[PDB]
Amino acid sequence: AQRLQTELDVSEQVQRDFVKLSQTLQVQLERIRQADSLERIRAILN
Amino acid sequence: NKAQRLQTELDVSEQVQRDFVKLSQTLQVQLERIRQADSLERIRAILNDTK
Amino acid sequence: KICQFKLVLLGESAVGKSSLVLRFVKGQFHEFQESTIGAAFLTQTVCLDDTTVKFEIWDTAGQERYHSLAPMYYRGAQAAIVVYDITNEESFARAKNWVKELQRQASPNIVIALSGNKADLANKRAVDFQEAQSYADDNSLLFMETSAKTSMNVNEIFMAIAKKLP
Amino acid sequence: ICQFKLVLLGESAVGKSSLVLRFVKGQFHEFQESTIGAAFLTQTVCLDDTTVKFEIWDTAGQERYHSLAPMYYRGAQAAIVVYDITNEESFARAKNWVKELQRQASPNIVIALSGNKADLANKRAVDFQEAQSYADDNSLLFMETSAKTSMNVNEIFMAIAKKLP
Ligand SMILES: Nc1nc2c(ncn2[C@@H]2O[C@H](COP(=O)(O)OP(=O)(O)NP(=O)(O)O)[C@@H](O)[C@H]2O)c(=O)[nH]1
Ligand SMILES: Nc1nc2c(ncn2[C@@H]2O[C@H](COP(=O)(O)OP(=O)(O)NP(=O)(O)O)[C@@H](O)[C@H]2O)c(=O)[nH]1
Ligand SMILES: [Mg+2]
Ligand SMILES: [Mg+2]
Repeated sequence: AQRLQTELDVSEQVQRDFVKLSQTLQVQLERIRQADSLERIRAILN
Repeated sequence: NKAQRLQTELDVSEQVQRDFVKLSQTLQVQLERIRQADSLERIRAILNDTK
Repeated sequence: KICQFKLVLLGESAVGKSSLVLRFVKGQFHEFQESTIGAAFLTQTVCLDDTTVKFEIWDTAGQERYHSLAPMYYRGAQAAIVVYDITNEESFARAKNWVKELQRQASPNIVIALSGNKADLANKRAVDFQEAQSYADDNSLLFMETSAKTSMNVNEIFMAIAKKLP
Repeated sequence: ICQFKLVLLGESAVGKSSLVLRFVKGQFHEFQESTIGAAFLTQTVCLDDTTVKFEIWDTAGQERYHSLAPMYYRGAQAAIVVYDITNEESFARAKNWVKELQRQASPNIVIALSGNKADLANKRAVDFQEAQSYADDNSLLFMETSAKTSMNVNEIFMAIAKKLP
């Protein structure tokens, strides 16, 4: 129906929110894995 | 034909959505663990766990 | 004795969930907090006297699109805080629906807390304290007005959850 | 002095996560689990007189994730498209990934073609020359690799870094 389409849109909008969110978390984890000391690390977690 | 392939496209959408929700939850628990880690050697172990 | 558990914050967007958590956990308050995407996770260990209590805290994005996901955060939670803006009657009714949902979906044992946040903004209070108190008493909900801005009753409500937790 | 985002694409099970594991950690796993969503690693290697950082996104290649690939390769300076030299279907699938990038990715993207699992030449279902020809006609950087034996893994990456503007 008309609503099934709008339902899909909302669905895919949230889906993309969490894709983006996961991309950020993974980049942050990666920077942590490259971190040399607890200094840099706590800096990244900020 | 219309509302057919559209119901499925939704379900696959919802399935991907949940994958990425579980993915983010796992990553966040791990960033927080790391935030709580005492030593740098503790952090390597966390980064090496499972997801 | 170690007792850690899972707690979830629920409520309409922009009522102060994250702020509230930032307060409790990192003792901060950002005036221009940006809307949460999806959800945020933080932990916090607080001792009652003899036993250590670890808070596993899920601060959910409140906007309506994320509604259907909420279970993936509160399922298997032993505590919840439903928050609303005392200067917003619509955010108080929305808060009522979160309570009904938890009562239907979540474990019967879950400790639910109701937060009337932004008490510091009583300059334009749109939700009478006594009406919010009453609503709470009937649903057996730990109610408490709070201010993430001034830290009023922030630590208490968390602390009050831990004690009421079985 | 130079960091660039690179993305891997290919049909599920062609070797993409293994390829990146090799290049990044020298590892390889006979039983790598299928990727969920996407994974991210970096690698800083000094060209010859300048350090270049690889920001590498390793996408899940299952069909249900297809609509999402754009969200990884938009803004990418480089892509690797991977197929299994023992899987004719995976090669066909790679052709359309290339097509999709040519139409939708940045116009100056460097696209590499990886004939992966070339260590299993004993079951070659994809003629190396049938694939070398396709790559030349599409201006791709074709190169058969093995994540198991590490063959051409550093090369392909280094060829990409080289050809980048
Ligand atoms: N005066 C005052 N302002 C507050 C209080 N709590 C939050 N705010 C303000 O309200 C706004 C939104 O707060 P925020 O914590 O982001 O809300 P939220 O409930 O997490 N929003 P969402 O659900 O969209 O993520 C911020 O600008 C913040 O400064 C409070 O106790 N007092
Ligand atoms: N013989 C051989 N097997 C390989 C090679 N590279 C990967 N494999 C094998 O192929 C299988 C799948 O590898 P994997 O890296 O997970 O594939 P993928 O393309 O990432 N799959 P997905 O897209 O689902 O995440 C594994 O059993 C792995 O060991 C290679 O060069 N040679
Ligand atoms: Mg928030
Ligand atoms: Mg993979």
